[PDB]
Amino acid sequence: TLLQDQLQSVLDTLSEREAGVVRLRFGLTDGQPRTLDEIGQVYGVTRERIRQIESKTMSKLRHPSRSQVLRDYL
Amino acid sequence: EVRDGDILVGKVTPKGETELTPEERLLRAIFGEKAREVRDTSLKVPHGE
Repeated sequence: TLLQDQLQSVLDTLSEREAGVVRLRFGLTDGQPRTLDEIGQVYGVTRERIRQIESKTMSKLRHPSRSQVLRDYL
Repeated sequence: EVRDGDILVGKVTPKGETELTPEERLLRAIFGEKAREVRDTSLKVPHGE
């Protein structure tokens, strides 16, 4: 539960878009993994727009200041 | 020379095929490492020994 709390505290500090992309993507606010076009369908954007913002988000997540509090949480 | 909690014999068994929480599966993508489909159940020393 406190792990999920650290997911909230760390994940709410990033941008407005990437929160919805990761949450609606990975099945976090709902619980179901979705396809590429499903979360781009609500945004009216392309699959590549989702993949570059999400992949660049994956570059943002390997910034180690966030990763320091999360490494032991493995 | 061991202390308590040290690992004696490296023992490992398969898990099967289960599902994960999406949040931990996210973190495994963040740390870029799927582990395996096995179980980490090894022989360790009892305590005060």
